[PDB]
Amino acid sequence: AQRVTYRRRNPYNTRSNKIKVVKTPGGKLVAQHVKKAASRVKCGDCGSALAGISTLRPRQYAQVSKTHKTVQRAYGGSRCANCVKERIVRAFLIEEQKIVKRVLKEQQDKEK
Amino acid sequence: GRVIRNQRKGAGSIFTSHTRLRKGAAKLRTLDYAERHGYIRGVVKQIIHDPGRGAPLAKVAFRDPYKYKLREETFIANEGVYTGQFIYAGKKASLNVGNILPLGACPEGTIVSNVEEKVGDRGALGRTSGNYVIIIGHNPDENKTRVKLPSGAKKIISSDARGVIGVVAGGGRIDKPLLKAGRAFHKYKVKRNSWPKTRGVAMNPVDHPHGGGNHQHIGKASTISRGAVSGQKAGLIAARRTGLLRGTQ
RNA sequence: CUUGGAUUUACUGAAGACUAACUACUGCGAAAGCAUUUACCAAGGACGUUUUCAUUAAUCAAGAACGAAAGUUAGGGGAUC
RNA sequence: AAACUUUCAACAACGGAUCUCUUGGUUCUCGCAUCGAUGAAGAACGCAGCGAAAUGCGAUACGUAAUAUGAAUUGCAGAUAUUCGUGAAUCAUCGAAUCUUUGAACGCACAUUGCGCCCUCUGGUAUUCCGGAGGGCAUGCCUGUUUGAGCGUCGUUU
RNA sequence: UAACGAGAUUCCCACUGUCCCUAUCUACUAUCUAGCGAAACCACAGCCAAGGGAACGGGCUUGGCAGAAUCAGCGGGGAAAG
RNA sequence: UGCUGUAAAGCUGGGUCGAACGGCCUCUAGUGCAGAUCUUGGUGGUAGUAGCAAAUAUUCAAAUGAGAACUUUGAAGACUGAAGUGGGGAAAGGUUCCAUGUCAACAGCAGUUGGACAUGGGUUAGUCGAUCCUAAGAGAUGGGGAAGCUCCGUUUCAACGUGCUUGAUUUUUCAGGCCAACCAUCGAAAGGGAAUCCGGUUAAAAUUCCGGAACUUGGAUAUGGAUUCUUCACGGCAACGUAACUGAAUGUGGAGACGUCGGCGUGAGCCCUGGGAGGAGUUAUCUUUUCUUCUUAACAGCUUAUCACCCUGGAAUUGGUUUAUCCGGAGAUGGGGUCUUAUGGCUGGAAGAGCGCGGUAAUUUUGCCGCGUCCGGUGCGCUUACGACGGUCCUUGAAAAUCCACAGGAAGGAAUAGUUUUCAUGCCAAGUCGUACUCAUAACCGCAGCAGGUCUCCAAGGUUAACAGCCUCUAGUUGAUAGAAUAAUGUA
RNA sequence: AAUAGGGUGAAGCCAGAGGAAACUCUGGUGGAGGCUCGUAGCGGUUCUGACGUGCAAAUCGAUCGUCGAAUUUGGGUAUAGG
RNA sequence: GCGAGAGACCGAUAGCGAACAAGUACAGUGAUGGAAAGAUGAAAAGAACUUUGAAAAGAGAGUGAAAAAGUACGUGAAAUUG
Ligand SMILES: [Mg+2]
Ligand SMILES: [Mg+2]
Ligand SMILES: [Mg+2]
Ligand SMILES: [Mg+2]
Ligand SMILES: [Mg+2]
Ligand SMILES: [Mg+2]
Ligand SMILES: [Mg+2]
Ligand SMILES: [Mg+2]
Ligand SMILES: [Mg+2]
Ligand SMILES: [Mg+2]
Ligand SMILES: [Mg+2]
Ligand SMILES: [Mg+2]
Ligand SMILES: [Mg+2]
Ligand SMILES: [Mg+2]
Ligand SMILES: [Mg+2]
Ligand SMILES: [Mg+2]
Ligand SMILES: [Mg+2]
Ligand SMILES: [Mg+2]
Ligand SMILES: [Mg+2]
Ligand SMILES: [Mg+2]
Ligand SMILES: [Mg+2]
Ligand SMILES: [Mg+2]
Ligand SMILES: [Mg+2]
Ligand SMILES: [Mg+2]
Ligand SMILES: [Mg+2]
Ligand SMILES: [Mg+2]
Ligand SMILES: [Mg+2]
Ligand SMILES: [Mg+2]
Ligand SMILES: [Mg+2]
Ligand SMILES: [Mg+2]
Ligand SMILES: [Mg+2]
Ligand SMILES: [Mg+2]
Ligand SMILES: [Mg+2]
Ligand SMILES: [Mg+2]
Ligand SMILES: [Mg+2]
Ligand SMILES: [Mg+2]
Ligand SMILES: [Mg+2]
Ligand SMILES: [Mg+2]
Ligand SMILES: [Mg+2]
Ligand SMILES: [Mg+2]
Ligand SMILES: [Mg+2]
Ligand SMILES: [Mg+2]
Ligand SMILES: [Mg+2]
Ligand SMILES: [Mg+2]
Ligand SMILES: [Mg+2]
Ligand SMILES: [Mg+2]
Ligand SMILES: [Mg+2]
Ligand SMILES: [Mg+2]
Ligand SMILES: [Mg+2]
Ligand SMILES: [Mg+2]
Ligand SMILES: [Mg+2]
Ligand SMILES: [Mg+2]
Ligand SMILES: [Mg+2]
Ligand SMILES: [Mg+2]
Ligand SMILES: [Mg+2]
Ligand SMILES: [Mg+2]
Ligand SMILES: [Mg+2]
Ligand SMILES: [Mg+2]
Ligand SMILES: [Mg+2]
Ligand SMILES: [Mg+2]
Ligand SMILES: [Mg+2]
Ligand SMILES: [Mg+2]
Ligand SMILES: [Mg+2]
Ligand SMILES: [Mg+2]
Ligand SMILES: [Mg+2]
Ligand SMILES: [Mg+2]
Ligand SMILES: [Mg+2]
Ligand SMILES: [Mg+2]
Ligand SMILES: [Mg+2]
Ligand SMILES: [Mg+2]
Ligand SMILES: [Mg+2]
Ligand SMILES: [Mg+2]
Ligand SMILES: [Mg+2]
Ligand SMILES: [Mg+2]
Ligand SMILES: [Mg+2]
Ligand SMILES: [Mg+2]
Ligand SMILES: [Mg+2]
Ligand SMILES: [Mg+2]
Ligand SMILES: [Mg+2]
Ligand SMILES: [Mg+2]
Ligand SMILES: [Mg+2]
Ligand SMILES: [Mg+2]
Ligand SMILES: [Mg+2]
Ligand SMILES: [Mg+2]
Repeated sequence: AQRVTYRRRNPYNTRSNKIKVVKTPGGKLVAQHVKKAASRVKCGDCGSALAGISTLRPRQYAQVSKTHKTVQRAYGGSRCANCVKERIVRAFLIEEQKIVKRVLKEQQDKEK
Repeated sequence: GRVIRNQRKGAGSIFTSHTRLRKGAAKLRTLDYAERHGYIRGVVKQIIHDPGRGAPLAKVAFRDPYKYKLREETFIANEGVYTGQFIYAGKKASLNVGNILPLGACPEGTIVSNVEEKVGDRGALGRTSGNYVIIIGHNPDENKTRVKLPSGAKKIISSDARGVIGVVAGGGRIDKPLLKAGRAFHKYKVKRNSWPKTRGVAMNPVDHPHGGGNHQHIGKASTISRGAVSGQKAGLIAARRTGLLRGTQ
């Protein structure tokens, strides 16, 4: 079987010196240098991978259209759907109770 | 003779602490207007392991009272503190586990941790896992509080000094044997270069005051004066007594 | 142990134990045992019953729970004996 | 008796003593006062028609100008080189210049020929981007200029 | 004191050239040739016996003797060398 | 050759030689050698002696040449045997690389050969590195020590921006609006990080040249599309979808960005294998046989997934489910969908290339022509990448540059027309330095062409548990002074 | 950055059997450990082997220790002569 | 340092380490360490030419006052050698 060599001066099996073995149209087995695998964009609240967003190495996000990097919703490319849903309900319910605690306080500011 | 291993540590070449993996200095907030007059509320975001520390640390996010910004504090996690808990710090904070209160605002018998020796030093006493400070009493006329430290010492602190209600998490760590030299190796791999220890009696007279002899033996009393000099203080320094501790102290 | 103030005296404080007198030919618990107040938790005998079920019971090799004091292991306390 | 060994002589070797030289050294005396931010001493790299070194020099590179002098240089070659002359050769003299990358070494950095910013001109359809040319941007301190700060403080007006 | 040990020791089984008691075989040397070619060491040198002697001589004294040039081995001596 | 003197020595004949030198009276001293394990230089005996014995192994012929054990070519015999005696690199060397010539010295024999000697030639980048970032750390400044060389300190008891963003102004003046926690600098050719592949080409260079096909960053900029009269788009219950589809200060997050082990799953390359179309070998006999070619890069489009998520529904007779027992009224099973595109598939790239055959051209620079290059299968296989999981720790396994999204709502926006370069297409540019070769039983370090030492990548068949040992294919070597014998004593 | 192939078989989990209970037994599964045999690697026990004017100012051969962690190792960095 | 004049000084193992392409070659990671090495002849007139040899060389010849001066260069001792 044919054996391959690195294509660069780095001779060490480091994280940035990973290779694949690819057969060329010349009928040759050569080494192909593999870029580091991209990590998924994750939610800032729960830490889970966000759906609908491309998995790219950070500089590659600058050269891609906006639909790949976001979701059409509040906090689209930043928070997941369930964490946005919990924010909305929490914001509404807590602010509703703020009014209740205010009118109740005014009830004790005129009789006690 | 030679400079002994005691004295080489002060230069701190290979005897500095290994601090790459540490998660920040555990401190209370800077004492500000909100804590002096009312309370401020933060939320626990993380409870994390700090390498070299038995106690877990808590990451608590507060709002900045003066500019639009979030402030992340590194507290020592008290046992029972959970992620998403609201932490209240100040004079008007309530007596709940994890809240930071001035010492005068805590009744006698309150178990408190990460207590300030001085007002605003952000925590000195009772910071290791399983340890705490007991509030003995108050002296409101002099604005002083009596506390009991983990060593059993009684201390008088300003009533404005702060502490965190509860016991430091991670207690009971010492109950389990290490069982292995490798376990101590991994323990000190992220603390400092103090392990393993060669016995001075097993060295030569250049290396140690205990070295030398046709048998391994100290040769003179191993209780050393407090007024002895560097290179002599090897053994039991200023030992009031020696031998097996029998009865109460 | 004490003229370096002992013992004694008053006030104040801290520690651990222990619950006097009331306390008995009295009570409770399977036994060992159990004695300051209050709260909580789950038990129990007796009594009362024109309630209910109907033999489900008695004693029990094997096998289990508890078991004063002393004693052992590891922490904490260690006043008194 | 040969051979061999040893001794001696002649000639030849090996080796570089001896002799004789000497643009070097050493010591003494006499005279003089002249390094550098106007960038020194030192370093690196280059430069000749044909050179590796030494010597000289710096992209004007074994040298340019000037003054003097007066026919060479030379190992070879060769003038769009020269001879009763602005004229061969010449660190003869020397007063004008050139003087790479550096170095106290100065935009920042330097195990990198790494990275800026400002001004003028210029090329690319450009106040902004890319290229080129030239000129600049270190620190301490002194004098002065300008712009400021402080209820340190003077005057005045509510 | 179970387990562990290139730690020290004794015994037993197995095993064997450790031995009785040695023999045989192979390759590479050594050996001879062509080419190449050091070093240690060196007062002068180089046969013994006795004597005396710095009390253990190659040399001196008295004897034995003694015949060119040499090769492979060898480890008694050179109170061999370092 | 002799003479004189007890002697130290003096004089003289002959030979050699080529430029200075002596006697006597005095002066002066760095003034006399056999030794010092003396110093420096030179030369012997030893001695043509010890020796030139590890790494299986060489042989025949031709060519060349004065000369061949050793050079070249051919034939053979062997070995390394993929954890190599193969193919590359890091450090280190520095021209050892290649061609031509060449043998005085060196290559402990030799030499026609060479890493020797001489003359020339040779290293091509926007995409590979450096350059940039920060790591442990190093270290200016403001200060504080110290007689001082300098020491401490790294934002520190400091009035610390050579600040930006706009509307501009052409009045080359400005008007302001925001901030200034932190932030000198150096520190990785194995960490982080913008972007390139295939085929061909040299005596020697190639991810650099040639041909073709791409990509990123920075800048400029027009057209098309998109959007607006409900000004800054629509669709989907939803997960979310799309060619686009305003968004300042400030803020919040994400990526960068992370241990180790275990089994499992998927892919890729390799191994194995069937048919067919070619070529080679064996053929006394047998063998529809043995070996071999049948390939497809970066990049573009569409499609493709475990996990996760959404809608429906409401579960004990508990069900689903992994090799590994975890999940479900905090909503399982069932039904239907959404997403990441790792990875594969199809197509373009692209057959025009490469490969395998056949037929012809010719001193001939170099070819020209035709045919084929297709369809499968298999797995506790090997290596490697990824995935979903599980175990483990008094151990929990970097940072920064940089990029993006979101929150916020400043400011500016249409109708006879307005906006945007996160949609498509088009235009310009990408500097500097490294790049040859060795990487080792001869290119590094051990005084040397030294059995030592010196970091790492790829890895075929058989046997086997095995990447062991043993044999073999590709590739590479056949290098180590040789000849003749075969005593003793050795060494193995 | 590197570390063949085996053995043993810890928790956890599944099933069956026995028991009044407290609980016990069996078969699997699983894949723990500064566990173990043993390569590479790292080391250096013995022959008191070779060599000992060496291949070598520490090597060569066999034998041996260890071989998934207190492991091995490149580069960067820190510590400097009482 | 610059510029001069001198000596009962040394005469190439001496005198400065260096009379010469000497602080050179070379060593060492580094601080540093640190040589050896002058002489043909007045003049290259540095041996044309012939011959043997693969060549280096040799033998004739030639130049020179001398080749008993041939760059392995004045003289040319001793050890050592034919
Ligand atoms: Mg999207
Ligand atoms: Mg200890
Ligand atoms: Mg110890
Ligand atoms: Mg000792
Ligand atoms: Mg001492
Ligand atoms: Mg003492
Ligand atoms: Mg002692
Ligand atoms: Mg002892
Ligand atoms: Mg009672
Ligand atoms: Mg009773
Ligand atoms: Mg019984
Ligand atoms: Mg008891
Ligand atoms: Mg106790
Ligand atoms: Mg007691
Ligand atoms: Mg002389
Ligand atoms: Mg650098
Ligand atoms: Mg034992
Ligand atoms: Mg043992
Ligand atoms: Mg051991
Ligand atoms: Mg012999
Ligand atoms: Mg005698
Ligand atoms: Mg005798
Ligand atoms: Mg003798
Ligand atoms: Mg005689
Ligand atoms: Mg002998
Ligand atoms: Mg012998
Ligand atoms: Mg004469
Ligand atoms: Mg004469
Ligand atoms: Mg003369
Ligand atoms: Mg005279
Ligand atoms: Mg003398
Ligand atoms: Mg002498
Ligand atoms: Mg000598
Ligand atoms: Mg000799
Ligand atoms: Mg011999
Ligand atoms: Mg030998
Ligand atoms: Mg051949
Ligand atoms: Mg083989
Ligand atoms: Mg070559
Ligand atoms: Mg030779
Ligand atoms: Mg020869
Ligand atoms: Mg050469
Ligand atoms: Mg790159
Ligand atoms: Mg750059
Ligand atoms: Mg730092
Ligand atoms: Mg200063
Ligand atoms: Mg840097
Ligand atoms: Mg880098
Ligand atoms: Mg990293
Ligand atoms: Mg890198
Ligand atoms: Mg190519
Ligand atoms: Mg090449
Ligand atoms: Mg191209
Ligand atoms: Mg662009
Ligand atoms: Mg649309
Ligand atoms: Mg894990
Ligand atoms: Mg894995
Ligand atoms: Mg690519
Ligand atoms: Mg295609
Ligand atoms: Mg497969
Ligand atoms: Mg691997
Ligand atoms: Mg675009
Ligand atoms: Mg190359
Ligand atoms: Mg070697
Ligand atoms: Mg050396
Ligand atoms: Mg492999
Ligand atoms: Mg093998
Ligand atoms: Mg040999
Ligand atoms: Mg032989
Ligand atoms: Mg294993
Ligand atoms: Mg060994
Ligand atoms: Mg030995
Ligand atoms: Mg020997
Ligand atoms: Mg072994
Ligand atoms: Mg290191
Ligand atoms: Mg003189
Ligand atoms: Mg001299
Ligand atoms: Mg000298
Ligand atoms: Mg001479
Ligand atoms: Mg001839
Ligand atoms: Mg003469
Ligand atoms: Mg002469
Ligand atoms: Mg002569
Ligand atoms: Mg003689």
